[PDB]
Amino acid sequence: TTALVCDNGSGLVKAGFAGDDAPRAVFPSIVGRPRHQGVMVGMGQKDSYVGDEAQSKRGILTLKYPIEHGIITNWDDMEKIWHHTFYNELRVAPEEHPTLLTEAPLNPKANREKMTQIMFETFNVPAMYVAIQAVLSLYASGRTTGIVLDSGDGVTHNVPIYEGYALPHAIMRLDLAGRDLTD
Amino acid sequence: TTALVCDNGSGLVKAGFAGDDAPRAVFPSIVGRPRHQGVMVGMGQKDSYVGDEAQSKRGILTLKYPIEHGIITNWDDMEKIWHHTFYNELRVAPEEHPTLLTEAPLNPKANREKMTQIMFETFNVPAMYVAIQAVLSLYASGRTTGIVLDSGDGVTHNVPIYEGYALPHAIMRLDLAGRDLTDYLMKILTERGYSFVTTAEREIVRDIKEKLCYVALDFENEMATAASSSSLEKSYELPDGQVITIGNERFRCPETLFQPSFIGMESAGIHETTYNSIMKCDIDIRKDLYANNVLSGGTTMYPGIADRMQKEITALAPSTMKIKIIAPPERKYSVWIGGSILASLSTFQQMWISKQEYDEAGPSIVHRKCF
Amino acid sequence: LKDAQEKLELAEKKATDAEADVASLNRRIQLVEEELDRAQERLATALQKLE
Amino acid sequence: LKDAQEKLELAEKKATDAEADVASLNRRIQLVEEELDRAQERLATALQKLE
Ligand SMILES: Nc1ncnc2c1ncn2[C@@H]1O[C@H](COP(=O)(O)OP(=O)(O)O)[C@@H](O)[C@H]1O
Ligand SMILES: Nc1ncnc2c1ncn2[C@@H]1O[C@H](COP(=O)(O)OP(=O)(O)O)[C@@H](O)[C@H]1O
Ligand SMILES: [Mg+2]
Ligand SMILES: [Mg+2]
Repeated sequence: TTALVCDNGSGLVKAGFAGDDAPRAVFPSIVGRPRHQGVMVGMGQKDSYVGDEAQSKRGILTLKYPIEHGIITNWDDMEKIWHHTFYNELRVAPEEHPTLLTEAPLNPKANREKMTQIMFETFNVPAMYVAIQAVLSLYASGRTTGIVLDSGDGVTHNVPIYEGYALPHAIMRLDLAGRDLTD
Repeated sequence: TTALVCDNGSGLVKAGFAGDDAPRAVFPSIVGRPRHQGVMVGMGQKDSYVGDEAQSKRGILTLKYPIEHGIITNWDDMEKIWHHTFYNELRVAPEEHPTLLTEAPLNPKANREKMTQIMFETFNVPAMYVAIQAVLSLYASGRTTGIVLDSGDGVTHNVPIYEGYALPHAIMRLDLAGRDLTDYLMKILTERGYSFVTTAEREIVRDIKEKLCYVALDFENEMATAASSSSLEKSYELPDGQVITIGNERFRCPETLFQPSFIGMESAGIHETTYNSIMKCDIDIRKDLYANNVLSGGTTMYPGIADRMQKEITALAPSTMKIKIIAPPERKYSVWIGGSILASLSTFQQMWISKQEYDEAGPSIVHRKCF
Repeated sequence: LKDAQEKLELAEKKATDAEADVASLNRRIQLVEEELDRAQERLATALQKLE
Repeated sequence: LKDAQEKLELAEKKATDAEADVASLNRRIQLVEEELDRAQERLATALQKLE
């Protein structure tokens, strides 16, 4: 079967089946509970709008990103985001598809372990693999050497690679990124 | 069984069974004791004529409304009005029917608590629910967003709603309404010689206001035109003859809505309190509120108001937004139609304040979860 | 009276007919205005895309 | 009745005035329908230019 190449990121979740050119569904990763009271009855008001739906009703929501700086600070919201990504934006049950998450360098271990535990227990995938976000960006350029500066929205990290041999002592991770520029 | 959708209002009580198009019985809410002595014996003279009966014997009565500005100031008279409404205009005993009253926003708590206590103790209804008069008017339009300006006869209030989530911090309640316009018209008619003083003649001035007055599109041009030509002077026949001619009093009476400085009120008109109510909302739902401005209530029936208000708001608002004013022809009964729709819903059937709940928590149950 | 009766009935029927006509025409004008505005929003989208 | 006679006459006149507004609303409906069709066409051409 085909593999699911998910990419959590921080600010935009990008996902799609392996072997294509562009991600199938790209949508902000925000989960916003309503904050006002609500008087219309039977309007079908949900308790949390996630993804791109909460960028249209954002006038009466309190959007809050579940990923602060690479690390994940709110596991329930992240689980909700993943569930939405699998079931509504791709409509493929995870029981029949391998997954390939991505993770920033130098992140806490507990984050990665919890990520794999969720993927194996809740969604019950057949097999998942976690890859460093810079090696992939080096794949896409068709190179095999080079030093890649991957300035995302959460964290900016700079992984040098030569001839396929990564240099673990030369990774410089800096926490300034798009969110701090927005602020 | 069926629910009773009563709507106390202030000036006209509108009631009827849930699920219809129009209220079954609409009649003024006035209770007038006789004031003269009375010499005929055995004529069967009662001590208080209520409802539409006192609009026919008003020549020898002293009519007095039991609801001043939304709030209820005379509880015995209001109880009498309710008793009449249930037993003579609908002829259905309240022991077998839920009731759905309506209440203006930002009203005193004691009024609402006393209302529920009366409905549960005196009339002994099975279950009653109190709803804000603007949400119903939004129901009737079939929308789910929009900012509704419900200019009744007692009080004008402006409740903005988005996606079903009401914004409690943006409700702008103003106490200028139809009654103050009647008093101001009665006060400016004296400039031609016609003096109306008695509380019975207030009804005649109200009829003049309803049948003749209109809202000018541009005030200064109309004031200049009425002062040169005579194409505006419309005449009207009093209940006894002696026709009167109304000149530029026609568009000066309802102009008070847009310039409350005429009756000495400080606040801004209904054209600017809507814009202020919008600007208090969040920055991302202002376009939808601009496009779905809803009018309701009786006093918004003046010929030519849906254009004056749109012109004013377009002047105030940013030039890019589209300003649209929804003015359905069934404006007067919009609140009651919305009340019927709400009472007819299946999802709403478990929100009533059941009597056993009131017995356990007292009248203060209304402020609780069952709002 | 009979003359008044017929006058009353005819005037009432004419009034109800005019009311129904104007109400339905109001609904129509609402619908066509919705057409116009929604089309205008499409116009704005297209303008942004082309620019 | 004389007053009922005047009332029925006034109500039928009101019906006729509502019919005059019925005519004006018909004109609005027709012109806005032209607008709707023109907007369909212009939106089609704008999207084509986008392509
Ligand atoms: N065209 C653009 N110009 C400038 N900044 C952009 C542009 N597109 C995205 N950004 C910034 O980049 C962020 C998205 O980064 P992204 O690569 O999606 O992060 P992640 O690595 O979490 O996927 C946004 O928050 C935005 O601030
Ligand atoms: N056709 C009309 N033209 C102008 N004013 C009207 C008209 N009908 C009613 N009004 C005014 O509106 C008032 C009735 O308002 P209403 O909506 O019944 O108040 P409530 O909200 O208490 O029911 C009357 O006192 C009258 O002054
Ligand atoms: Mg990234
Ligand atoms: Mg009202």
